[PDB]
Amino acid sequence: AMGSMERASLIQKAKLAEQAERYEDMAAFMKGAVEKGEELSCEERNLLSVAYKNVVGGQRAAWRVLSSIEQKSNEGPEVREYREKVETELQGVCDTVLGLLDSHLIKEAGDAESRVFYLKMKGDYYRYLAEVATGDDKKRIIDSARSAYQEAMDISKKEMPPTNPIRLGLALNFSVFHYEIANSPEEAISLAKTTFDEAMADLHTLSEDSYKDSTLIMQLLRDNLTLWT
Amino acid sequence: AMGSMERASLIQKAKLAEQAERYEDMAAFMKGAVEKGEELSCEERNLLSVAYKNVVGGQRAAWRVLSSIEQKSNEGPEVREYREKVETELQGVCDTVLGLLDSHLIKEAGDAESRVFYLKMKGDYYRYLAEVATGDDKKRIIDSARSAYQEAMDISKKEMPPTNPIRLGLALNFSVFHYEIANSPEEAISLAKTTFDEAMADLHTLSEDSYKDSTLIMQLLRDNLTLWT
Amino acid sequence: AGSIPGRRS
Amino acid sequence: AGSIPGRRS
Ligand SMILES: *Cc1ccc(S(=O)(=O)N2CCN(CC(C)C)CC2)cc1
Ligand SMILES: *Cc1ccc(S(=O)(=O)N2CCN(CC(C)C)CC2)cc1
Ligand SMILES: [Ca+2]
Ligand SMILES: [Ca+2]
Repeated sequence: AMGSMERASLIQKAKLAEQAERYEDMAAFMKGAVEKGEELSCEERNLLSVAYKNVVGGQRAAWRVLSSIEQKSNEGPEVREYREKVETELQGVCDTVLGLLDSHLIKEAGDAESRVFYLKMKGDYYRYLAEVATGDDKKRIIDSARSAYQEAMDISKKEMPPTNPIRLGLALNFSVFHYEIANSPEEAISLAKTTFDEAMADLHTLSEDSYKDSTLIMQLLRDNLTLWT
Repeated sequence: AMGSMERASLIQKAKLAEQAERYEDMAAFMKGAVEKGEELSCEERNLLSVAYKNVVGGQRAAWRVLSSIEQKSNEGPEVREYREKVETELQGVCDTVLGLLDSHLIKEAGDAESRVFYLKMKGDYYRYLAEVATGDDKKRIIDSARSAYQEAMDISKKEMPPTNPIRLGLALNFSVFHYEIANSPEEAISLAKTTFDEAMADLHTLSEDSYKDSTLIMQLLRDNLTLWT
Repeated sequence: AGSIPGRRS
Repeated sequence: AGSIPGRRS
């Protein structure tokens, strides 16, 4: 649908849409930019991720409200029907993001920073699918999230310092996966603690600005550890 | 598009969409309910108004962000193009609401509470069109807002007490029209002051719950008077 | 200048 | 449990 707009114009409009808090538009501009077929820069990857995180974040919040109402009513068909409508929409957005990653962002990503970023996204969007999945479907979706996060972790531990913000955010989100999806709270706690401690020990190497970036995410790891222990 | 869903199911889903903060869905459910052709109850009128106020409120906020960026850049075509896209979308929503009021909510509204409510809506959505209009177009749109608000005012002063919350909100919004759209700040101030004073003098007649409802809107009139004087 | 918020039923 | 907020560029 964005095929007639220049790549650079899509990127410019995605930044405008962010400023206007128009995240559906932002995501559509960044989908158009990905579909131009060129690799994404660091800033462009962040625009893609921010756009879809906001879109799916609103869907997830609405799905949770509706799921809670539906569960209370099971203690007419309308609540279930509407929860199903929101759920299908959410699944469609996750499938769209996964399809961009598969066609062809991941396979073209050779540098560790890009490949880890995209594999973390792949884990995240399978995790959002897992949040709404029920049954054996849930098993295979969970394993797809796990496999994406694990490949990202393996690359990040070989190629990035322990304070790298992508490496830290990946570990944070994989720990949430373990706690909330995989029923592995001890694995979640161990990953968050090890990640925090290894980052702490590397802070001495950082500039003031990098220190701020890394310590921000470390505080999120600590916040989860405080909630989980 | 909602023609196959029962009226009562549309109403139920509009309430669920409000709880989920899904205001585009809420507006589409309430449009479907209006298009069933039956008059709306008080609660249903409020659902219709809340849904569209939230939809157009987000559009207006985005249009203002983009218009500000565009004005700074005039101190490529992308900012103007995207402001135009948001503007066209906003105009489409206002035209949809105006079309529901014209086909056929206003003509079927005989009681003062319903007729004033719908005419206040008509003034509001022409006012939102006026906010983005440029030139002679702006003149005729401004007059359409004024004419709707004036008819609502005339009915409200004959048929409702000065503390009625619809009468108060109508006067508040007409005063904003005078201040922000019609370049008549003195008319805005006089209307807000007279409305506030006549409501104050009628508060003694109200129950505790009605007192709370009326004084809330009176405080909004006072807040504007404080900003304008 | 604020109009009726009108965003919550 | 909070994941990366990730909502602001
Ligand atoms: C998964 C991920 C995406 C992006 C980053 S980041 O660009 O380095 N950045 C880190 C800081 N963060 C602030 C919030 C409040 C956590 C925003 C994103 C890191 C990991
Ligand atoms: C234009 C209008 C619509 C609805 C009302 S109301 O149903 O009486 N109600 C009054 C209180 N208000 C609270 C906010 C914070 C002003 C919500 C709507 C009145 C006028
Ligand atoms: Ca080109
Ligand atoms: Ca019927």
